[PDB]
Amino acid sequence: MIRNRLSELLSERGLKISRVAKDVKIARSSLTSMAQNDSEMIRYDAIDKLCSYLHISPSEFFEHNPINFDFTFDEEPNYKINDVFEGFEVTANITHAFSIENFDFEILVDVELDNRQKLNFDLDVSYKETEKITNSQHRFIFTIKNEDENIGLKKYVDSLSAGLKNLLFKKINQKLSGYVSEIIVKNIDDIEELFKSTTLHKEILQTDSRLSSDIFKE
Amino acid sequence: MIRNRLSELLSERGLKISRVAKDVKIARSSLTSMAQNDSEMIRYDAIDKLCSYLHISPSEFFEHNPINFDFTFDEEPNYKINDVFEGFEVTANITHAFSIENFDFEILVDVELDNRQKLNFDLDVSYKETEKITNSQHRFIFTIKNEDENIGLKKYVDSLSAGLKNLLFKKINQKLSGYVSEIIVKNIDDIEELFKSTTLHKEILQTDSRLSSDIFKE
Amino acid sequence: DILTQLGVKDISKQNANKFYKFAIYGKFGTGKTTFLTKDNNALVLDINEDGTTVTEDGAVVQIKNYKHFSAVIKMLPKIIEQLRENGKQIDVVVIETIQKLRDITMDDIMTFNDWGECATRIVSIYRYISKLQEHYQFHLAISGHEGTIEAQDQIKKAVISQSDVLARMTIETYQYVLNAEPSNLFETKIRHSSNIKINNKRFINPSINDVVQAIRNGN
Amino acid sequence: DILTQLGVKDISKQNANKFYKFAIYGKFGTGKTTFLTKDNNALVLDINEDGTTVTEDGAVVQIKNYKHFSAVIKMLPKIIEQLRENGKQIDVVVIETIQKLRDITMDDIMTFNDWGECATRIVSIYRYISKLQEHYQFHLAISGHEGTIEAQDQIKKAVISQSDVLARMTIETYQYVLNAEPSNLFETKIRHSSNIKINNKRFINPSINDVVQAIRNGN
Ligand SMILES: Nc1ncnc2c1ncn2[C@@H]1O[C@H](COP(=O)(O)OP(=O)(O)OP(O)(O)=S)[C@@H](O)[C@H]1O
Ligand SMILES: Nc1ncnc2c1ncn2[C@@H]1O[C@H](COP(=O)(O)OP(=O)(O)OP(O)(O)=S)[C@@H](O)[C@H]1O
Repeated sequence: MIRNRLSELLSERGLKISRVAKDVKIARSSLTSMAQNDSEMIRYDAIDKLCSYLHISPSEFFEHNPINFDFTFDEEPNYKINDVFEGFEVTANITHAFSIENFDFEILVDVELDNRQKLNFDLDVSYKETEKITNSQHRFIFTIKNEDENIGLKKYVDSLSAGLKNLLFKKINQKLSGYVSEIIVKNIDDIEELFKSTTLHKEILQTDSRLSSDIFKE
Repeated sequence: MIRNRLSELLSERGLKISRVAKDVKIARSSLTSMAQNDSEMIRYDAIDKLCSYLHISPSEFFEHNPINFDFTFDEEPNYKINDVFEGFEVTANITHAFSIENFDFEILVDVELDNRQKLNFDLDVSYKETEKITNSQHRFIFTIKNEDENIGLKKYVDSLSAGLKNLLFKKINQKLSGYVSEIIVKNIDDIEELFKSTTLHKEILQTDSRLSSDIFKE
Repeated sequence: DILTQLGVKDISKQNANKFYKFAIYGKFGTGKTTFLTKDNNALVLDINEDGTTVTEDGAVVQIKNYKHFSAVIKMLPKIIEQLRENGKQIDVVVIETIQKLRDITMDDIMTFNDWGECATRIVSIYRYISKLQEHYQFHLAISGHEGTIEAQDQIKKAVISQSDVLARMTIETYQYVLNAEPSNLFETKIRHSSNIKINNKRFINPSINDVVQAIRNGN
Repeated sequence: DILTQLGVKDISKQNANKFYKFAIYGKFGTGKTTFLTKDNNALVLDINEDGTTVTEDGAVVQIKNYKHFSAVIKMLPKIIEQLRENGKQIDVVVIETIQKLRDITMDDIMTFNDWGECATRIVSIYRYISKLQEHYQFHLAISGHEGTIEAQDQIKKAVISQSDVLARMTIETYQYVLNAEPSNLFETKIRHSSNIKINNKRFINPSINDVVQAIRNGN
């Protein structure tokens, strides 16, 4: 686990992203992406320009923790989806377009310690309900079936610092949302609205699924 | 007779195929096939990786019994099939497509003892009825005509361990289902449904026939 | 049995409880739908329309797409059994408009080749519904708009041939009657066995039951 | 539930609180708008006209462009909620003139191809309004000018089929009465369940409520 601390440092000093980008001569879009931990690679030039600009040693810019987590999703999931019809074309409410009877699968997590020794925990996740976050948007909610057998996994998770924990939760969710969304888009055909145009597939991809479980509390 | 004991060992330890496959670096599909006794050959590498992983000696992995059974099916069977018409194309109920007036033949079984001596038993099998296991699927049922002359064969069969006996019953059924299905598909022409598409031949091949007799009780 | 091997079957047993199909073209604002759902034991597969307000009781399902239409027909066996389970009584399945079936099938296939395919879709539907009709004891009823029923002959021919009873519903205080009496101006036909005689072919305040009783028992 | 999987639903429950659509065609100065807004609980989407003077209370929105028309219909759910939040009572949404809808849609699309597209726009509007109609409990009413209602059949067919109640308003001292009694000269239709009977199909000083009560409860 490792993340850049640029977002926190800039907030304490109170400098805005726009001013920093203008001075360090780094394009705003790249600096914003790097402010989030979204980017995968960082150019050596960026590490020095920023470190000289904020009088921060390279140590401060990066937060490290020897722990390391891995997540694998089953190649073959069990999914049943029933078309609901009900004229979704008029009003864009996904529920009208399709309903999930049951979607369950397994995620295998390996918590590698600082020592070479690793621990294996197996999580089984099932569909529960489709919550409506806002009138136009919904979030599929999935709950871990077995949590009592995997209580130990929680002890390793909360040991991380808050910033790393928020990063890990984003990673587990982004993957889950991509996995479930990709499976559904294939089974259900797209429907285009009468009255720019928002096809059903585009709405399904936009939809996000967030795991609801005791292990992850934030 | 010989079968792998991987399915039983993993169950007692409770390790899933998905995890074991990730650790021993063996592809899930191969490990699942080998979990069943479907595979014909096993690679030496697989025997050692698994044996080191579950702290099991090679002895434990394989179950052996000196008995050995052989089954031969008559090249020329007596079969009469009468087309029923009745618009099978609309509803996929095999019975509408065709009816078996009478299908009878002989299966020759040789029970070779541990000693060189072998015993020969001859079984005559005839059609009885077509049971409907589920609304969309049926199982042809065949009953052995002469069982009193071949009572001794039963004494050899039940002497095997339960795991071997279940394996033998799968082997006798798989062959029977292939034999009868192949004969019928040739005599009856295929009919494609109006409303993906399921042709009659595909349905016939899917259909399974299970022998119903006192000799085999499981 | 060579008889059983072929489809030959006795008529006396077949015509005893047969569920007849009914085609009613009642023009506009007459009560042909009222007629179909008066029994309050009906499942209405309306197409791009909602006329369920007139029905006293029964079951109903909006059809918005050809794909939706295919699904309901294919799963119709499963559906009807559960309404009987819930305790709802379904004895008749009604398609509100034949002209809408022409419009939807046309969209699915989108020339005389196209028209022939449209006719092929219509003929296939009736054959499918009929085999279930004998199985699930449901009367079938289709209704259309006067413009004889308005449509292209290839469809009309198929509908009239297959339909057991074809009737025209007109309003004559005001009395509303279904007249199936033979006539050059309008075409009607009711099927009854030689012994059965219909003394009166015009029914006032008609219902599917009354027609069924007239065609099975003495008028 | 296979029943729930499909759109199948019970009728007795569907016809209990259904919000009926009302089409009222009349000659000049027959006070047709008075009838629609007499209840003083109406939202009038007038088109290139201002007849709100006859109404005493309610909300009126002028429609000047096809683009303006599309916007109000799309945001109509949000609007109804606000007027009700302000405490204004809206139970009926009225489009003043069907002929103006023909004129505006024609400008947006500007042959039989054009006419068919114009019909497609009109049919699409009703379907959209209907799904909201069940959701927001609003009666729909459209009004036009006698010239049967004047228009091209493709539109007339769609309007008459979808409309629950079609009525002609005429003045007969002089009295203002809405006559929906059946007649060859003019075409009218009121939809009521078999048990419900309309003893009198002519209403003097009519209002949308009175018609609703007549079609739900005994005349
Ligand atoms: N048997 C009847 N006796 C008296 N009035 C009837 C009768 N049947 C229908 N009506 C009248 O007609 C109304 C119902 O007309 P509908 O059944 O909708 O006509 P339809 O011709 O089936 O349908 P459209 O949509 O008008 S083509 C009732 O509410 C009555 O006003
Ligand atoms: N001899 C008859 N006397 C009186 N009515 C008759 C007689 N024959 C037929 N009908 C009437 O016609 C009905 C039967 O018509 P069908 O025999 O089906 O006509 P069809 O012309 O043979 O067949 P399609 O299908 O109509 S071309 C009877 O139920 C009566 O209503």
